Amino acid sequence: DEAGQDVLLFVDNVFRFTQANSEVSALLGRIPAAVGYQPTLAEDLGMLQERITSTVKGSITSVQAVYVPADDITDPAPATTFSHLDATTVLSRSVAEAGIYPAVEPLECASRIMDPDAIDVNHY
Amino acid sequence: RKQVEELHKESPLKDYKLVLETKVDPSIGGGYILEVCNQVVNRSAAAAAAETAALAKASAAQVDWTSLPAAPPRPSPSAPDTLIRLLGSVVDDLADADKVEQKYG
Amino acid sequence: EAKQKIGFVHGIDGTIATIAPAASKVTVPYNTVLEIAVSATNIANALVFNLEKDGSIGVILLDNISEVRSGQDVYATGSLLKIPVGFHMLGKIINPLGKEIPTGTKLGLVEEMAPNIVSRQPVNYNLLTGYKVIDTLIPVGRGQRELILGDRQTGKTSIALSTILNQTKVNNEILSKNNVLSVYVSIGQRCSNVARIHRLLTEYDAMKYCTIVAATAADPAGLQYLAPYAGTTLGEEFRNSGRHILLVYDDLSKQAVSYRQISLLLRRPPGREAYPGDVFYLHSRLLERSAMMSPQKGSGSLTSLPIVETLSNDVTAYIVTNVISITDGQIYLDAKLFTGGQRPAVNIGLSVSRVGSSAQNKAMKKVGGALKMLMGEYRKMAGEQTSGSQNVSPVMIRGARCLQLFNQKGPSYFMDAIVALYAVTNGYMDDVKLQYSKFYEFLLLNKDLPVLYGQVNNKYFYMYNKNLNYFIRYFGLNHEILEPELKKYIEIHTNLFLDNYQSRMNELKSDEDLVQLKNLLYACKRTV
Amino acid sequence: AGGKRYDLFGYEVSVATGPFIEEIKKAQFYDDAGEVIVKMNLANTPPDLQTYNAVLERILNCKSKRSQPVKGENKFAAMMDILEEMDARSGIKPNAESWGYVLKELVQAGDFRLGWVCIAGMKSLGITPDQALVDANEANAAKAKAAGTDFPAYLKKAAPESFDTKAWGI
Amino acid sequence: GNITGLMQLADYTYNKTRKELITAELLEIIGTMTAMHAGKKVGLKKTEFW
Ligand SMILES: Nc1ncnc2c1ncn2[C@@H]1O[C@H](COP(=O)(O)OP(=O)(O)OP(=O)(O)O)[C@@H](O)[C@H]1O
Repeated sequence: DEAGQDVLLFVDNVFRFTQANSEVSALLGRIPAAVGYQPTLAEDLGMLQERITSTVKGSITSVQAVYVPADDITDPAPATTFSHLDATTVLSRSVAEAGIYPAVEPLECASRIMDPDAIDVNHY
Repeated sequence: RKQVEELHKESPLKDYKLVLETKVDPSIGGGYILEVCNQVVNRSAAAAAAETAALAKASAAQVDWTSLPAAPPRPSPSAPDTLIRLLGSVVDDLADADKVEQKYG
Repeated sequence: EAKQKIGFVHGIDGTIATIAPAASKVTVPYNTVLEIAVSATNIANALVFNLEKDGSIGVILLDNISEVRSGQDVYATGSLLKIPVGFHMLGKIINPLGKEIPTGTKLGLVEEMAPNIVSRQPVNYNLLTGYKVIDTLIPVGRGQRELILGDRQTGKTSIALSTILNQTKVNNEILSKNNVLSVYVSIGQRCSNVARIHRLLTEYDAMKYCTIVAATAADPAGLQYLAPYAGTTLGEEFRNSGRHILLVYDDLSKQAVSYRQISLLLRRPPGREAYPGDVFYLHSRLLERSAMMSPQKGSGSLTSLPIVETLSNDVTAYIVTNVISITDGQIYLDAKLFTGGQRPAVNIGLSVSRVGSSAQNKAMKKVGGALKMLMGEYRKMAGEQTSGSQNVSPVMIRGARCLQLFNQKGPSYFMDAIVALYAVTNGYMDDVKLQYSKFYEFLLLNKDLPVLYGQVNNKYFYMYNKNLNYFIRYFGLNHEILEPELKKYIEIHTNLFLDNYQSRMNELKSDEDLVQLKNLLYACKRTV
Repeated sequence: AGGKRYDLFGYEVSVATGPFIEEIKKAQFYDDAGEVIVKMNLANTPPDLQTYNAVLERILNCKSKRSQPVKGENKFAAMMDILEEMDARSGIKPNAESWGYVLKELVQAGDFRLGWVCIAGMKSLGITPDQALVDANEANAAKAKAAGTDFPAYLKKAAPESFDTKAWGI
Repeated sequence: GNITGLMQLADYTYNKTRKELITAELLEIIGTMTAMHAGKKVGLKKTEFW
């Protein structure tokens, strides 16, 4: 805002922030969710995420890591994180066991800027 | 007082005896704050002046002069037949050029 | 003007607040609004969720939560929640409390009992998504709530967004009574997606007939609980004005998550997947307000397109298993197909529309009757055949030619969808390749080869007027006046393409020209 | 004299469509007319054939849809949607006096091709169109054919030989 | 004929484990709710103290 510069924000990682409140929510008296997460997950996550957004004054190029316990994408913690992102890079244990790195599964991931108008048509 | 007893009359209860309890407020330099039978009324410069402050804010906010004022609506072109007669095919290009100019130029 | 207080706040837990009442004689109704005086200047609205024997009020907070403190006073309005309503709301997005948001009289309730059966009508009119798939095999009629399933990034939002841009060319033309309006409702989606939607609909001049409700992620939970409700209220008044109206939710699963967050923070009894019991009632309070009303009630209509996000193609989840049991059909998307260039990535086997024909027009029934009897055999053949074996049969040819036409960015006009599908189902599009089918379609629709190459043995039937659909919708192509003209136009355009273009295409066995052509095909896939 | 008309569920229905017709003929614009079908329907007095015909009448006589102009305005489509609303939605069928307004608007706009369509439709249902309108239709047709206005210009334009995305104006 | 037997055996194990998982989530939630209330159980205690 004040300096007007562009910024990077590397975060390693969001899931520890989620479980940090999960360890406390049961002690506060808050009843937990299905898998054993707080019920305030999506709200606290959004109130953290929405601060991360480009503005008229500057720009935040954020990058976020996530822990998928058991490689289960159906875990609600990564699942709620889809909506608050523009490029959902996904990694998998399978591709790494084949000795390939970066262990990317191109089909299970996709971006938002993948349009002909934002980038070159040949790239699309 | 004239609003106190009258609000005690407007209340669901009026046969009950009325009792007063006054306090000194550092926030208010003008007007009064009253509570009768769980019916509060605020006549205070903090809120009263802030009411008109909100109206004088929204009034200025309502109208923005930076943006261009909307132009008058354009009616259908209704090109005359003579124009088509003189230039059978160029006329379409002229209309397209005029529209493009109206968008860009 | 004098306000009425009941007590002060006992404690709060994030979005939730409990109340300690004063003057125990006084009561409060169940679902009323409460105004909290964070300061003499600012005021926060809230709703009463439950009540207790000791005398206390469980309250859900909707604005300026951070300013709340203990020891603050409360006041009561004495009415249910309500929002400003009318025709003065189409061009602007709002908060579900009605607060207009910046961007670069009458009131109405959120919880109205839905119309009973006598106040309703069986659906008979269509609602054109603009996509050929939907209007053929799984049509959406007005008053026909239809679900949209799918995992992340499969084309859920884009469907409704094309459904709304499609209704701009028409609503300008037809009267202001049959002009299907629209209301988007975003729940928990990122705020920048909202502004990108705003710029999109403002680009196509569609926001004149389309508003948005936004309860973003930063907004509290109780404000996510009410967004589809207030959007339904906005559509309910238009139903009472006789108009038609569309309604979108993006999405309900986060509405359920918010209701979960509130019930569990209010110490309510949980159930399956930590949801309370009445979540199936939470949705049935909403969706059944969608209906086609009767001529005694203005003939209005409220169409609902609820989006729900699956996870790894599961459908046995509680929310999806309930919403499917509610809606009058569904649409099932597959990411396995969204990656394979099948965009929209529908899944025709699992997709259902209980309103099969009665919604469709006179021109569409004869076409869809063929398409069902084409894809029904396509799936059996593509399922039993190998991946590499060549089969020369009209089903495996025509159907795969149809799947390409189904691929399309953005909507498509009615006239173009019928002429393009009539060409296939009758077999005119058998000689062209699978790849140039869309270029053939692009030439058929926007260009006009017979008008160019001199073939004008056609009195009226051409694909340049675009006002001809209003004859197709009335008479239908099977009528004797449009059948021969249509067939001659298609046969001529087919021979012209097969002779002039389709031969030049195969001859370009070069390096740069192949890429120059493939960009053209994958661009024709987009503009159409 | 008035044959009874019943609702879907068998309920009685009013038919005194008179004052709503006089309230339509006064419509300075052809959108308050469509707004009056609402007021009829809500009073359990649905529209008759003559009623929709009066709607088509003011659609022909009125100048604009609303006070201000509107982009994408078209009298012809607004009439044809009324016809679809009459035939398939409700059940009432049109008559020659209904199609007459349609053919008149096609003459005023000069779209001769749709004129020959509406002609081939009226002659299929067994209706006698006025030759006075067919004559003006063919007059506009030949008038356009002689001046090359039989078709637009951007269709007759030369086809780009190259398969360039910018060549085809995509 | 063998694949079908293996398939139905897997459909049973899947649909049974899905139920045991749903029930387990209920047990965890109700255990937390019952523990909070049992510990937070409030009583009058109108007994002598002096
Ligand atoms: N027919 C199509 N052709 C090309 N691109 C398409 C097509 N349909 C959708 N898209 C692309 O899909 C993207 C939009 O994804 P979509 O809105 O379906 O995700 P989503 O389901 O809303 O994600 P989430 O569930 O997280 O909200 C855009 O990049 C859009 O261009």
